Amino acid sequence: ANQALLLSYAVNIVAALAIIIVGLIIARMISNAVNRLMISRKIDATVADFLSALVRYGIIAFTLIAALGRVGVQTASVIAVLGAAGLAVGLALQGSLSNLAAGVLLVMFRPFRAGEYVDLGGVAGTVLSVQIFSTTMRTADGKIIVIPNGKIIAGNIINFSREPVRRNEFIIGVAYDSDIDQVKQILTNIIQSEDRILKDREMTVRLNELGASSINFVVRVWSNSGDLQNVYWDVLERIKREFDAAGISFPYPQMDVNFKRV
Amino acid sequence: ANQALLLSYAVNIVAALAIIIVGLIIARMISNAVNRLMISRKIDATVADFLSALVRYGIIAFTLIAALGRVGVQTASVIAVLGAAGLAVGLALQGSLSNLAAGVLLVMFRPFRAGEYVDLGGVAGTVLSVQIFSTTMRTADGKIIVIPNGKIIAGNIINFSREPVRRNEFIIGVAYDSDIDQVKQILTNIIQSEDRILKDREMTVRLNELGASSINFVVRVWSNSGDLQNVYWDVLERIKREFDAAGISFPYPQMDVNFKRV
Amino acid sequence: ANQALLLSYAVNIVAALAIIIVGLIIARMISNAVNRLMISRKIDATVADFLSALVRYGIIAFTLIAALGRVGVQTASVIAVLGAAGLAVGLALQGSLSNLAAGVLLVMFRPFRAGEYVDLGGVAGTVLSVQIFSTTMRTADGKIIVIPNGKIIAGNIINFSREPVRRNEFIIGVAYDSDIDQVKQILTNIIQSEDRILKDREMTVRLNELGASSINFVVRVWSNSGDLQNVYWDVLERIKREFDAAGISFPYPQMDVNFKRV
Amino acid sequence: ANQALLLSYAVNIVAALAIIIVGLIIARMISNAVNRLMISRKIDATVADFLSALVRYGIIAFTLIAALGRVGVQTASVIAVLGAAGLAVGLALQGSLSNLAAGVLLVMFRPFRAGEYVDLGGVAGTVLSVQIFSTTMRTADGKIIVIPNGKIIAGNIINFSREPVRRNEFIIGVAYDSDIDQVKQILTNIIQSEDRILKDREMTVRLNELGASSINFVVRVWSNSGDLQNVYWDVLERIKREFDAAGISFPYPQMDVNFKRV
Amino acid sequence: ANQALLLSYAVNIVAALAIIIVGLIIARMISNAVNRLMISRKIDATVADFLSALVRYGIIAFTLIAALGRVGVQTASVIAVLGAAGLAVGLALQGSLSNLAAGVLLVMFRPFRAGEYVDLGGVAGTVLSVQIFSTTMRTADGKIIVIPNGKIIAGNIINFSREPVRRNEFIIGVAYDSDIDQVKQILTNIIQSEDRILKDREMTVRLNELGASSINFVVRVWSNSGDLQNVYWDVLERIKREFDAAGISFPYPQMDVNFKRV
Amino acid sequence: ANQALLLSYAVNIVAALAIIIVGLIIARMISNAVNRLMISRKIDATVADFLSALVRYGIIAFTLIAALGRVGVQTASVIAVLGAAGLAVGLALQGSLSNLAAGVLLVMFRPFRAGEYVDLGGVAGTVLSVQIFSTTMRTADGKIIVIPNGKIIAGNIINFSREPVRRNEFIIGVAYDSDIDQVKQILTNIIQSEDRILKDREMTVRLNELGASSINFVVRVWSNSGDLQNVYWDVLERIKREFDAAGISFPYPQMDVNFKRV
Amino acid sequence: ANQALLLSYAVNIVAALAIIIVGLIIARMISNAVNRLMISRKIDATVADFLSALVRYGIIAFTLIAALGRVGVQTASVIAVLGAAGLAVGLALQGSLSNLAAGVLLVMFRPFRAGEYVDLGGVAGTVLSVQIFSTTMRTADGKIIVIPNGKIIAGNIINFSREPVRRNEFIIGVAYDSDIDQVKQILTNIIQSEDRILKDREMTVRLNELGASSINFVVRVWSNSGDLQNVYWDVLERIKREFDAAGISFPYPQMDVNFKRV
Repeated sequence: ANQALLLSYAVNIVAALAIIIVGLIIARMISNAVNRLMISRKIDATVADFLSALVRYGIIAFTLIAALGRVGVQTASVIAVLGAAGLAVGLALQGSLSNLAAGVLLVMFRPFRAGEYVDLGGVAGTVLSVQIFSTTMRTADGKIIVIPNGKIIAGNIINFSREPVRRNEFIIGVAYDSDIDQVKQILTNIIQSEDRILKDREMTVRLNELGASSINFVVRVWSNSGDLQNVYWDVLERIKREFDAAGISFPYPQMDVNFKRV
Repeated sequence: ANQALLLSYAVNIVAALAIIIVGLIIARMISNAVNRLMISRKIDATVADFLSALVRYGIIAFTLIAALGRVGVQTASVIAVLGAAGLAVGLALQGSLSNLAAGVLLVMFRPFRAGEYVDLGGVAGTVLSVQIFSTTMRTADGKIIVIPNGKIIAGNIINFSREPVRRNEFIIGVAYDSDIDQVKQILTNIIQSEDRILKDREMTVRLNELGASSINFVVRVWSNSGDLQNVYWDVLERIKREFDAAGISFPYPQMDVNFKRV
Repeated sequence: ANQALLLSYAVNIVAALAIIIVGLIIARMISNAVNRLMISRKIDATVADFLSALVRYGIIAFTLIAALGRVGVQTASVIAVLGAAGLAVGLALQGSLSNLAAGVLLVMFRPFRAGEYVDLGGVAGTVLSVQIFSTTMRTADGKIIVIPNGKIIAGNIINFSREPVRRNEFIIGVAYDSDIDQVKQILTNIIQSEDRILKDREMTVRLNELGASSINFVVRVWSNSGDLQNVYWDVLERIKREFDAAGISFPYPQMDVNFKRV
Repeated sequence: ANQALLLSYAVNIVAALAIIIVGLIIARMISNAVNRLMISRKIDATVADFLSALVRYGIIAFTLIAALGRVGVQTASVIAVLGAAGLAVGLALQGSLSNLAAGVLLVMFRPFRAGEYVDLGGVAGTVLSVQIFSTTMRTADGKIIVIPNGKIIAGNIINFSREPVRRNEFIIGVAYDSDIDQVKQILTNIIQSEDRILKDREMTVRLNELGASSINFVVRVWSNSGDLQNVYWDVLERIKREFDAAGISFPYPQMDVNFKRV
Repeated sequence: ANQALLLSYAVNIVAALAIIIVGLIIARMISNAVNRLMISRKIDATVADFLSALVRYGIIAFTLIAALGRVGVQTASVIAVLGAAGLAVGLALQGSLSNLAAGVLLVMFRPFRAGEYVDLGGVAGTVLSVQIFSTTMRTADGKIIVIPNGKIIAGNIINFSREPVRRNEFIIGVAYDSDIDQVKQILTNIIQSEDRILKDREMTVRLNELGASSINFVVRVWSNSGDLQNVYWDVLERIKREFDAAGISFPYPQMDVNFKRV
Repeated sequence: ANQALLLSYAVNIVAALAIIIVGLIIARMISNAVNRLMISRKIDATVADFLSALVRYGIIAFTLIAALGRVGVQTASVIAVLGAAGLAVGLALQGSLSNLAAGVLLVMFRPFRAGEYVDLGGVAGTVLSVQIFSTTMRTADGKIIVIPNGKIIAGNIINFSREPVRRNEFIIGVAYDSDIDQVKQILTNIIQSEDRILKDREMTVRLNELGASSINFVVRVWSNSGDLQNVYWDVLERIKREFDAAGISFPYPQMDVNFKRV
Repeated sequence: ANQALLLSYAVNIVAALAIIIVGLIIARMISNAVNRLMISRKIDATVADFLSALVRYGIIAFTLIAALGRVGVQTASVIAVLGAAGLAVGLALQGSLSNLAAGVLLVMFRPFRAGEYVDLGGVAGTVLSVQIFSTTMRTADGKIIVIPNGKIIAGNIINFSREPVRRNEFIIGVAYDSDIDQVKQILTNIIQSEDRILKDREMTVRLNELGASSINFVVRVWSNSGDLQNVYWDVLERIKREFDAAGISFPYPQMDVNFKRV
């Protein structure tokens, strides 16, 4: 009998569907325009994508509110349900968002770059790449370590490769009866005859400690980062050979034994 | 007397029940359509299920609000009660949601896969499977370790099997009076005569440390991941045999005893 | 004089009491129906009880709002007071809810079951039962340890009994002058003559380490979980007896003493 | 002149005071009735008191809202001020509420009871009582330790007294030249001649470890909880006496000294 | 021209000032009355002060809302601004509130009192006083330690002075060739001849451990708390003197040296 | 044509600017008056500044709401935007606010003062000043340590300088064959002949431990805080000299060597 | 037919676009004016930028609300969507905001400055610069460490370079038979003959400890920060030379061996 009400309900459903379609199209267009505008301003691609996604989902939320109000759902109900859904999605994506922001910061400020040897909170290796959510490094023995970006930015970043010049330290323990001046001059000759040691830097050769069984000399010399390990090995071998040749003894653990027979 | 009011109450209850039924049916249909649409777009099954569940429960919330408003419950009351119930359910399911998102991320980005040996925050073993809420690994001695996914993604992932080539390290301590060149050449011959050691990689044989009782040589060689342990064992046995044959002594702990009798 | 107002107040109080009674009855009936429906769908009893309790308390909240509005208390006041009470109850029951959800997950996914020996975050023992809020285990020496379920699911679960086959490891230190081939062949004969050692598994007998006073051999063999400890004991005793018979010496801590008398 | 307004203000103040008095009386009566109802249902006294306090304070909040609305204070203002006050009180009482819930759980599920020796997160002692907010234990040396209930339920509970039977473990180190069979048979005779050792339980006597200076035998026997320490002491003394009588030597730390005079 | 509007604005300002004054006076009076009522009910002074401060500030908030509404500021604006200010003050005072509640609990339940020696989470000393926010203790060497109350109640409280009787433990290591019965009887005579040792308590004198160089005897005796240290010192001195007199040797670290000359 | 609307818009903008100016002036005046009132009540300057800033910013918020409502911005929009801005500022200033409150508490209660030597959570030094956000101390070797105030109040405060009298402890290890009475009397004479040791305090000289190589005596004496280190040094030197004079031997690490030649 | 409605919709869209443009322009102008005003008041540039960004985004939010209300979107919907977007952005930028505030505090209060050697929570090095989100330091061996500002301000800051004068400490262990007065006078002569040691500061030379094998003397002297290490090295070398010349012996680890042959 009352055919007007059924027609009104049908036209309301059709209007809601039309609103949904038009709103989705408008959201896509506006989000794409905003993304292109942000990219043209040299803003980072990840940040632009995040902001454009926010814009698109906001416009879609407006469209959903309008359509559901058309089919009789109140604005407060739609807002509450969308808020609950967004809270659930945000709880699911909180860690991913933290890692995403951290990766953006890592790429932007470059505390380390690919190819550099770093120590990221107890693990050390050569950086391979900083991905969207985590950074991959390869250790000296060939292991692959994947570290989330947020964990990296939250802690200390120790970069071994950033400075072109680094320092070697030698701790040489010789017998107490060794001549101090002879040890000093032999070590000084060894480090002066080495061309890869920078002569304009610190060249410390000092007696450092009176140990339990030996007197320890400290040698601190600087070299280019690509020569540090080779310099250490060569200087150590030369120290061994020249101390053996000069009679300077590397002492075994000492022990004064007071003999008492009962 | 006033039979109109009772009939109105009955028809309101019937209308509420009809709204509940129709809303449940519509929620099921729309959730299934959205799930099929997301699956057809190659979106992950778990993500599609989560989003479809959100859509279905949102439509059910709309239906409940409508029906309870029909039976006289105000919209604000329904929103508050549904919010309290959803907050309780979310508190119950927070950890499960975190593990679910972490497992989705693990499957999507594949920091490790089944069959690879990994170290996940202090526990090492072969990955068996990444399940919905946790990952199962079997240790080298046969234990089964179950680790929640969120704990895995929150920490470092060390992958032992990702790189096809890995490095062995040998620390050999010989007596101080040993000839350095003889030790170097014997170790070099041992590592050159081994076919499983990659000759195009690093083949370091250097004197590394002047220890308390011995001078330590470091040997670093690379091999395919499937040959690393066998290479280590064979090279160690050959080092022992050839050092015994050549007279190079592995020294016991040394002690210089200064004898004093009172 | 104005007897109408007092009668109106009395009838409002009576209406509020009737609303309270009817709402309690309806809440009980609907909660029971929902619980039976969820149980008939093979849903877990604990989850069904939790959801039915939520439904019942929501209906009771609706009834309280209606009755208090009848006696003149505003809807916002009732919502705020019920929210404060629910927040207090939720603060009291947060840990219990976490443990309840964790126990449901433990029973559903079964990382361990009753009778299995597990290590749950530093404590090891045989699982007795997973209760509603905590899991009880008995240690090897007879202690009873009660661990909350949330603590269990939040950490690593190491299961000793899940795999039917497990591995034994032997570290045997022999004197440096021992013949490597003789040690290898004696250990190989010992592990081949043992029937409980699985011959289709790994049977590693290798020289593993050049220690301070001894050379260490590693023996890794597999056995059924019920034979692991007995195999370890029998193999160790046989190793001792056969090394004593063959003259292979287990060395005491060594010390090279360089005697110097002043 | 306008005496009507002053009379209206006075009557509003009087009405507010009457509302306050009546609401306090009604809150007390309803809270007491609810408390008696919950007690008659065998519900725990602490839970009943907590819920009755919530009911009473909710009714008092309703009364305050009504009275302050009578004297012209808006409902939103009263709700906001009461919410701020309740938030402050809840911040003050959060830890006490956590301890109260934990104590209720401890009394309800009884992981330990008064008189039992337990280890509660690193501290061990005999439980004296579980109070409303904390549990008191007395250590073996007479100290009194007070532990909050929430800390107890949040961690592992190790109960030493729950099982009627517990296990002793003996690690006996004998000289390498000792006869294995003689040691095994002497230990077996010692543990068989002890009546307090349960013969239907495990009676392990095995060689367990090849130590640096001794070979270690493990003896594991079970006894009633009240006899464990006495059994340990008696068995240890018998082991000492019988090993001395049989010539089995408990070895001092060994040292192979290779004498070299320069 | 329009002098009515200016007069209305002036009278609104005057009305707001009058409301402010009257509300402050009423808040003071009601807060004082509530404080006196709570004190007369034997409620703790600190709790009464806290609750009275809450009441006074709530009444002041009502007065501010009324006055600012008089001068045209909307109720929602006043509520939001007061909420922001209260949130800032609460953030500033959160730790102080926690310490205040903890101090109230400490005074109420008295886990320790002034003059008792306690160990509060790793620091031990004699309690001087429990103040409003922290507790002061003096260590054995005279240091003053101030510990916040919340930190105290959140952790274990070890009370050394609560029990009137405490236990001493002696670990005496004697040579392996010592007669067990003679050692036991000498220690038993020493502890029986001491009057300050409670003879109705445990008087354990047992062989406890077969150490590396000595056999260890455990002596556990009880005494009044004021005699524990003196008993320990006297018993130790008597043990030394009587073991010296009886020939029982306290052994130096032992070493079996196997002499080998190459 | 319609010049009335443009004039209305201009007059609304002018009214908004006038409201902004008048509100800023009123906020400044009222904040200054409140600050002077709080200062005149001897309230701490920092607390008065904080509260006056809150008052001023609240009045400015009221003014902004009024002006933006004048130019057509709704009250809810202004409240939401100001809330977002305040939340951002509060997130930025949370740690600073915590440190500010902690510094106020430190100055008010004075657990330490400038010039006193304290240990603040593992770092020890002389307090220089308590600033607004952090406290500066100078260590014994001249380092400057800056510690945030919140970290200081959250942890234990150990004050070395608060008590005028402190205790020294001496642990003297003598040979086992030393006469106990002679050692006791020599130490007693040393501590009695020292005038800076308080004779009305504890003067403990007891045998404390039977060590591995020596018997340890404990000496505990009290002195004024300014004499503690000098007393320790003088007493130690006197102990050395008098033990050397009396023949009491400070023993070297002992070792019983059981010689066995194979 | 109804061309009025379409024209109205078009004019509403045009009005919304005009509102957007005008609001963006006004936001830029007002934000720039506020930024210039804050800069002219000597306020920090970073704080001014943060506050100006807040002002600009608030005005943009007002403009968006107005325009979307023009095109029919309700104010509550716009507020909710903008709140969700702002919450997401704040979650992304929380750590960056914390680091920004911490860097502002570091620059403002200057606990350390560029060129000073500091220890920031376990890592020590020379400060290079305090950037917007992190601080860069170079270690003594040339490594580069990047530390987030929030981590720096949350922990202790140890400044090695702030004080112009610092203290050296020498622990010299000599043989027990050494003359105490001779050692004291030799050390005193060494430290008096050193010109870089401040004679107006502490010059402690005392016997500090009776060690296991030696008696330890403590020497504490002060010097300018630029001379500390050189003074330490020179004084140590002089101590060695003069003790060798005077016959004072640096003792090897001592051992009293009680010889027993069985």
